[PDB]
Amino acid sequence: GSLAFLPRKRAARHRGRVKSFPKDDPKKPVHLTAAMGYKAGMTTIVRDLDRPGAKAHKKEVVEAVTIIDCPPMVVVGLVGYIETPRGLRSLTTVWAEHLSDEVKRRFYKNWYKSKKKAFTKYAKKYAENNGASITRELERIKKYCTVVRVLAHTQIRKTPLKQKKAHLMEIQINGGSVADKVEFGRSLFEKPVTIDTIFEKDEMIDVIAVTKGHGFVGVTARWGTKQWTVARAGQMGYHHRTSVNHKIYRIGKGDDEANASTETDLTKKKITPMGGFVRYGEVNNDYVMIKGSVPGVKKRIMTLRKSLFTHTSRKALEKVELKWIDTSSEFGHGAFQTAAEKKQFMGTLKKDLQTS
Amino acid sequence: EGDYTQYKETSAIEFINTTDPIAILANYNKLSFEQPPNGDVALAALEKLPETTKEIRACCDDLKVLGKKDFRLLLKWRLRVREIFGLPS
Amino acid sequence: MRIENCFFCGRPAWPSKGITFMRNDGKAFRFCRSKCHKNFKMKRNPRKLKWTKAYRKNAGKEMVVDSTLQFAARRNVPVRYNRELWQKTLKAMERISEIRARRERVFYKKRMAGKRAREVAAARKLVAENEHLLPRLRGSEKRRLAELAAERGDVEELEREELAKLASKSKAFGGEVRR
Amino acid sequence: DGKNVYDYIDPDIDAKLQALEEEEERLEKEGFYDEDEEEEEILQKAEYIREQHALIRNEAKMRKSLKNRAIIPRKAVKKPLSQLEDHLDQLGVDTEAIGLRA
RNA sequence: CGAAAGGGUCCUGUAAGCAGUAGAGUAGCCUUGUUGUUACGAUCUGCUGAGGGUAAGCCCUCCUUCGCCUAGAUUUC
RNA sequence: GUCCCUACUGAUGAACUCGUCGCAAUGGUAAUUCAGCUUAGUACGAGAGGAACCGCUGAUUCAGAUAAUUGGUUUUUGCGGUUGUCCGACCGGGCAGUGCCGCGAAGCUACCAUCUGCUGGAUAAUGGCUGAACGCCUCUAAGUCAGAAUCCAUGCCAG
RNA sequence: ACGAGAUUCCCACUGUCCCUAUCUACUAUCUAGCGAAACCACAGCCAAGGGAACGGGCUUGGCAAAAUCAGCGGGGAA
Ligand SMILES: [Zn+2]
Repeated sequence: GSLAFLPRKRAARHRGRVKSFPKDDPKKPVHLTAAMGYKAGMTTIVRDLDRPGAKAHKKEVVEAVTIIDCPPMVVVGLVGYIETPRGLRSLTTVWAEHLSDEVKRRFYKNWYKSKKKAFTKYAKKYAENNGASITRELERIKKYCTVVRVLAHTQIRKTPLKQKKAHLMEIQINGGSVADKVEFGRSLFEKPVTIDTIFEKDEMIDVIAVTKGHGFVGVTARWGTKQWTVARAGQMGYHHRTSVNHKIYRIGKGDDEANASTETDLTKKKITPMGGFVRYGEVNNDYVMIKGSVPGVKKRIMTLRKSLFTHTSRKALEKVELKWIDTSSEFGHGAFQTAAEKKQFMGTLKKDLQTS
Repeated sequence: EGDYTQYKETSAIEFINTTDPIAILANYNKLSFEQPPNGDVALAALEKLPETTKEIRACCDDLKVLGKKDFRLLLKWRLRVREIFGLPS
Repeated sequence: MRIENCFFCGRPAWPSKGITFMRNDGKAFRFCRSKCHKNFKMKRNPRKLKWTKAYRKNAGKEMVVDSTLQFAARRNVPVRYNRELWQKTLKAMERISEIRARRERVFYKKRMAGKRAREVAAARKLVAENEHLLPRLRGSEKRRLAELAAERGDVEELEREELAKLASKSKAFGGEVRR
Repeated sequence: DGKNVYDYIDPDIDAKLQALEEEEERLEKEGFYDEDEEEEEILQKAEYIREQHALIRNEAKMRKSLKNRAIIPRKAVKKPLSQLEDHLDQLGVDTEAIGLRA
């Protein structure tokens, strides 16, 4: 096996941390870096390839893509860091007024029995002429910090998940003066940020998630067998992984009602498979169609971040043209893309006449 | 050697008249009812018979996809036609 | 990029579905799933299996003569591209589809034409032979209804109303054993 | 919608489509697409008879046992008056007769 | 939130029963049957892509029905 | 012809009020080889023959993931068929430590399937610049440029 | 000619292997009750040095944080 992933222990957290944001210079415009989504499943697409020099040039190729449900994130805070001889240090963070119930659920282990008063005194700071305190923290970030990050949380009431406790993370603000990005973060308070604004089509991203667990496994399946360097039994899976160079093929809007339609096939259909995504449900929000496979089980929190370096391949900066998107059922050997297509093929049934 | 393209066809009368019906069924792809360049009267008779149903014509078109019941049905239909046509047995 | 049809069952075979078998005679067989592929390797007859289009067409369960189903066929002579032609073709297809289903609905009703006549005829036989299992009120109910009719002053109509109301409105097994 | 556009592409399709529309109006004309209490009470009674048959079978399946068990004869066991009074009442029999036997 | 139910999606492959002389075959009635009848009758066909199963690690619920709820115990600057 | 401690791999954990978001000392570290297109039948060559840098596309080995699709697996004992024996026959079923056979979702898996594998500084051999030693000369003495799959870090894993 | 005799060759089959994957039952695991034995100077981290190729206690470095659960087989003359 590989000694670069040697401490094969369970991840300390279920969310997964970025661990590196792309290097910042003030010349680029102000932008965000990362976002969160929920893994929905996989589907098959047909792509009109435009790869000069390849055997499949000017031909149709069938590829596997993964769907990540991406409801808009709400910006509810701002954090500032300073450079020290001991690394980066958090100087102060400025929260927004009027936090939602979901983001407060993250702060509690027993939300149902609690007297929900998180940030109750902090809200009075805004509205009781202690706005000097809020501005003093904002000015402190401007004149002392070198990196400013945004606290954004998901909206899982839109996600078909039984979990009600949202997910917080810090997203770095890159490309600008420290003063410019602080005004950027304050203006984003209490506001939803959509995925098509953070990323876009035919760009290559990195995804961070915790892998599927397998429990106690022996040497045959853990280390791949035909001291610290000797294969042993232990935990396999549930490991933090950072996969890079995954191309976004499509960003769906959710309100389009024709998300899975292309310029080639004129079928008004959404991305959700016939009968729903197996073990997940229906994607009713913005979604990111990522090529290939991505670490994590279905309905697992998914961390999307930008590439740390400018790309060196023609796989990037190449246009992606879609011909057809599969929507047939994943619960079996499906053969119908729409409910209408099934009824047209089989005619009318005994129950159809009895009801009518 | 010589049987390239891995395809062979005969006429239906040949299957009727042969002494080894099993050999023709096991070694050929299609039993054709196409009127010969000259014009076979037996093909006209065998095509118009009521014994040869739609199922019989389906099996003759594709011999390599047939099973036990289909092959027996072909042999039975051969015997019935031979009785009509006056062949020995 | 085309929607193919299964060789065994005729279901819509979409890209990256099923498996294709290439025969030495130079013929390709397309299957939509492993169910059809495995039946083909076992040399079953799709015309005999009842879940296939081959059986349904040959058994009279599907319409095989119609003006609508002749509109679609495989084209071996390409037609030069024409934006107007393609746009009206799409509108023609939509019109064709709703005419087909709204012709297929009549086909099914014609197949099941005489079904209620058989159901009532069988129901008439069952009641005629099992008249003792019909609702029959209760002995206590008849007495209590008779006194109520006497107090009111139409016992037959009152009984019929009681009979209907109970029929409009299950027995358990065993019961409590006293401790 | 589950169809191949290239399959339907054909010049002079306007004439074919126009002909199909004439066929639809004619078929709508002569009546090819027209949809056409004693029977209801007979069917309802038939379902009641079938339901009673199922309940009787369920009662028999309740007592049967899987493989040939020795049973108590009916004459040997003794039965309460409440069960006999109830069952006779469901069958439509007056209670006035019973009550003094035992 | 939970249990049912309805719908969808998948799996199998056409349920029990009833009916048609379609039906090989088995037998009686009277007297010859050129079309005599009466019963049983394996099988075939129709009702019937029906019936059965469907989350247990599938999907949805507009009042689809029924029920549960602000606990009780310990510890903590 | 004499089941324990430790090491290693994983999992919990008292004290610091509980929780949320982070930093990164330190430890480990990862990618590899070949081919094809273009350059080009060009430079070179009497002929026979016949390259390379830049650019583009795949494949081998290794590593980390993933289940749309394909295949495998079946106690879904889900549906169907069938053998022996039994519940008086039918229906519906029991037993044969899952009777046998066919299909079979879900789950798990397969270079039998699919996806991904990233950039700065300093050097070794060596090639140089200015220039003493040594009135010539010298890449070295002071100073200094470049340069290997090397070294150290980033990206990556743990905290 | 004969032989549960041996060998070679030919046809057929096979998870033996390329290269593994899946499934079932009993364990392994946790609980209630019951409940031993082997063995035991005292202990138990590594490196270099400790003339008698001998170290476990010395030297002098690396270091070094309570209490635990599961896996293993590395160590305890002629
Ligand atoms: Zn098929």
